[PDB]
Amino acid sequence: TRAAVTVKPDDHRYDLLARADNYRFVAQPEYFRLPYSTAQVVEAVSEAVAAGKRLTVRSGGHCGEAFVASPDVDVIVDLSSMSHVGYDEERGAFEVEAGATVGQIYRVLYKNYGVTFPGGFCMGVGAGGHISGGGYGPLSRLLGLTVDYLHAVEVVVVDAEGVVSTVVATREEDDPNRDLWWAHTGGGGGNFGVITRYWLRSPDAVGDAPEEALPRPPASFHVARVSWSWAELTEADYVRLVSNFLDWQLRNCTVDSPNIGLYALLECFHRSAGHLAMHAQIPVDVPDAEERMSWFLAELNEGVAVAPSLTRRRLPWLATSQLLAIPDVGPGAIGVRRKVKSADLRGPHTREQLAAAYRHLSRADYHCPSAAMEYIAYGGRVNTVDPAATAVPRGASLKTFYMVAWTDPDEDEEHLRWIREIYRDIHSATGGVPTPDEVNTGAYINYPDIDLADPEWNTSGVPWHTIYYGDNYPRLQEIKSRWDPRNVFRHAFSIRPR
Amino acid sequence: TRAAVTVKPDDHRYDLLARADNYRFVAQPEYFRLPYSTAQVVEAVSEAVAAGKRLTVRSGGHCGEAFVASPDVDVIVDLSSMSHVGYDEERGAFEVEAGATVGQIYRVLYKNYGVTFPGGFCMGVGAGGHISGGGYGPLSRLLGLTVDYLHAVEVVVVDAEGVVSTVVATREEDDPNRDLWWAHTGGGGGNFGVITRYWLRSPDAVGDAPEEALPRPPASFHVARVSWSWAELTEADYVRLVSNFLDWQLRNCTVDSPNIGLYALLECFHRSAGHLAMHAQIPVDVPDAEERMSWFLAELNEGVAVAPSLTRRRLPWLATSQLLAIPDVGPGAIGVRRKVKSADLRGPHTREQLAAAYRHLSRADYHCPSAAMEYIAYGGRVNTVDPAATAVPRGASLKTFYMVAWTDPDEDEEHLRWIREIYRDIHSATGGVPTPDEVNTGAYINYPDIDLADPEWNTSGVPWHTIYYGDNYPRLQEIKSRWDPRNVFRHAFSIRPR
Ligand SMILES: *Cc1cc2c(nc3c(=O)[nH]c(=O)nc-3n2C[C@H](O)[C@H](O)[C@H](O)COP(=O)(O)OP(=O)(O)OC[C@H]2O[C@@H](n3cnc4c(N)ncnc43)[C@H](O)[C@@H]2O)c(*)c1C
Ligand SMILES: *Cc1cc2c(nc3c(=O)[nH]c(=O)nc-3n2C[C@H](O)[C@H](O)[C@H](O)COP(=O)(O)OP(=O)(O)OC[C@H]2O[C@@H](n3cnc4c(N)ncnc43)[C@H](O)[C@@H]2O)c(*)c1C
Repeated sequence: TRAAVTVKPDDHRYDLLARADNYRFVAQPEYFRLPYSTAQVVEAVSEAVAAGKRLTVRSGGHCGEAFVASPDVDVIVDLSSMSHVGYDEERGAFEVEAGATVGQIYRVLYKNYGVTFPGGFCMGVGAGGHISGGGYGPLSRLLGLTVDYLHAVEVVVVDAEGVVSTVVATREEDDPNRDLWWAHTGGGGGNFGVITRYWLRSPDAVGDAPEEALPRPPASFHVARVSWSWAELTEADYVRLVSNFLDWQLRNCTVDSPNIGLYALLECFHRSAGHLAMHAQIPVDVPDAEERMSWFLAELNEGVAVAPSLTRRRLPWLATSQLLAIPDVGPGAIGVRRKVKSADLRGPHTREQLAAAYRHLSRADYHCPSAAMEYIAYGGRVNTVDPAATAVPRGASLKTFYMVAWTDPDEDEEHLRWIREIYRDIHSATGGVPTPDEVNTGAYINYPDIDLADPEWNTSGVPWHTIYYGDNYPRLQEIKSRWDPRNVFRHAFSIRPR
Repeated sequence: TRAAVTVKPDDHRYDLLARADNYRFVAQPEYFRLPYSTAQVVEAVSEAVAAGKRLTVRSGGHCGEAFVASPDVDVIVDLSSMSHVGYDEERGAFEVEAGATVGQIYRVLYKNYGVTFPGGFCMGVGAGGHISGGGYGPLSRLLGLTVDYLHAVEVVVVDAEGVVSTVVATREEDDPNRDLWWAHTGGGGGNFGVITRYWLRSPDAVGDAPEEALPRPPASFHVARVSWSWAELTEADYVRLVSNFLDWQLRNCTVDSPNIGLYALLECFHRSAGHLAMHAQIPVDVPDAEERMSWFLAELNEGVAVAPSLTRRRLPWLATSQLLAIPDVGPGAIGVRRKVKSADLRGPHTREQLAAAYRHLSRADYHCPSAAMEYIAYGGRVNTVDPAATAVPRGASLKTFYMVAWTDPDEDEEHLRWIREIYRDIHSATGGVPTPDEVNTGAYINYPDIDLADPEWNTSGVPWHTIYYGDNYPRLQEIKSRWDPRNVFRHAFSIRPR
């Protein structure tokens, strides 16, 4: 029963609320509204619609682009005081308010019930944007995607006459709003309405105890953390190491691999970081787990002159996950300007692509220790659901991620140049982007990159929405037109009505 | 309420619960109990008391010693599921459950009400251990200590016949249980009973809106982050630089100073880290704030050959707090073995003390980039209260902290040896410890060091409890004897009964 908070520019809170994970994008709304209940979210939306104010929602503030914080946004509804996480006995499902962050969700579900779901590895990421986009992370090979556990979603929606209401859309075959549910299984945030809460549960959960409503993770993991110095690293070294990584991953990316429990992430930093790094984990209860880690690490070095430094240890699951998570505070999180890009794979990068990568990663006229591209193990259980049943593209065996991070606004041009040119040269056979084909599956909507709609950087002729949604876009457009006929919810990459 | 959770070794959660911030201490109780309400805490305690079991409580798990996780502890009550933070209209105060962490508390208080209290800069620290010890942090010069806002505390206590009850003790002069309240304003955790929740408010708050019930921090700060290269450092530069810092701080540590708003921390890492580092901040609204920071930075450099690297920027308060905060995840936070020590000053270290420090900080036969001593600005508003009114020692102008962090158990001996020897040598004129005198004021109970009770390291004849509690120890023993007559709550540094 606390009234919703309104923060105008004369309130000291305004400048803080204007800043989220990417300091490139400082919001300047008329006001921020912090509601405490779904009813208050309806009130906020209804006010903005009545006066034609442009409204966007913020949950965790992790957007890679200015979708929330665009200068033309008049009202930001910030859901960070709606962060409740708990078992909803009536639905047999864990209720997660949109303002809950992934770090907090995991701690609560694990300690109280012993359960988890396969969401990302960054602590401050909001449920609101994360889940609707097709959340994944380190347990996805074993458990699938977050949306594989999406039982129901509560959404504040706006009809053609501007009347604002709340609907609960569920997974059930007879649900008349099942289309709205489907759109939230990969359609991405900022598109259909304000998500106020999600409900999560295994579709085949046994009984009705919470301890059975979501999967139990493996109890403990063998963890390896590895690094290769840049000092003596040569193009030959780099290209063989990455090719060995992709080789091994592509042989081991299905539920049939006895190595499917093994997850690894290869972080190819720019030379100025001093090392390439990898982390890997495998559950203790996999047949011959410790040796499987050894086999994998051996194959990696086979044909590589740089010997990696290597630390190996055993940890409980939640510690493993926290050890690898990205902090939401400290110099890596706060006051940081960023640019991210994304491209997903179902076959290897060629020798030529990797040498192109090398040129930019080894470039000595550039200095940015945070500049990197990453190769992220994927597949497994992600790829054995019926793909039609959710909106997220499936078929990638492996994900790639590029990022640069800096603090000085004066260096914007060089960091943006660096990342744009590396991504372009890697995809220079396919118009500078990962056009869905035999090798590329496209890109991930939770790492949006407006350069994909920029004819200077995308010369492929393939539109941004095909890269992010494949064949699912026309269905998303139909649902959008049904549920947001006035196009209240929009941004540079929002689903365009027909 | 959901029934309290019981976790025995057959549950996958047990190995996770056994580990907290310091991996040197792995607990092995009969069970962990995770209660959800005061009544469930009473029940947990009443069980343990009945059968004579040794019980300890964990909130955030940041204890620097094995007070919670001793091998002889039979039951650990983990309060991490009691983390509510909210305004309590009936008391006109903010209610904070013991298991709320400080990072969380700040975010809730600030975004919802625009207020804060001066607690520490580490994200995962639990209210439960933190407040009762006299928590401080970067705003303490301006706002005082956390315990300067302690309106009331709810504690589960055990009488002489072993009957368990709950009491609320308040700061009001006529409160029959004001002694219990006073004990929680510096007496420290694990002593008097199980703290279930705290209430916070300014003693002179206007009216009863929550926006007035705690102080508003400054809206924004100028921040300076400085580093000096170890490759360029000599002994004489080190001695002069630290001397410059101490002199400036000791001229500027009272509320009378026009620089009182400037807070700075100097981290003197071991050579293997590659640099000394300092962060400083001053509110933007202080008269001539930007210039005051320049004046300060110039004084540090006078007579010092090494030029430091420096970045300066302006940030909102919560952002500057988060920029400097220590993460609760990532490699620095998880799976780490640690040893900490503490020494507080009201006068400067001598030149010989500083060359003794240089000797251990440049020692090339040691390697640990996490090893450091720190000098932490303090005083101001902390020292303008009636000191009798709380249990915390007051009088320090400046705090110092020593830490070594590592991961391999094989290295324990050399890290423990390094921190013990540096601290002993720095304090060799006073038997290896900061005996309260004209320069030392003692040490902080929230960085406990069992070496102060070890006659091999403490040769001063001054007992651990004098060093941590000043002259307040016998009054605390009297309160202990009244409120925990059976000595149910104890650990190596617990208040001993009269
Ligand atoms: C910053 C960051 C992002 C990460 C990280 N690691 C990830 C991982 O391991 N797996 C992943 O699957 N994704 C990872 N990501 C990407 C994040 O998933 C995306 O950045 C999410 O979109 C972020 O969600 P959120 O934090 O809520 O970001 P916002 O900026 O608030 O909103 C994003 C987008 O979605 C809309 N939106 C937010 N909230 C709602 C609600 N309630 N209803 C409708 N729409 C909403 C916004 O308007 C905006 O358009 C690791 C790191 C460090
Ligand atoms: C790890 C860490 C500690 C820090 C950090 N920064 C601090 C700062 O900026 N200012 C400070 O003033 N203190 C800082 N500290 C030190 C912490 O204040 C102490 O380490 C606290 O004691 C931590 O409290 P908590 O996280 O709750 O630790 P526990 O290990 O659970 O318990 C400590 C101690 O207290 C007893 N206790 C806990 N909970 C209760 C309740 N509810 N009732 C009674 N007694 C309780 C325990 O049994 C144990 O004896 C920065 C960092 C990174």
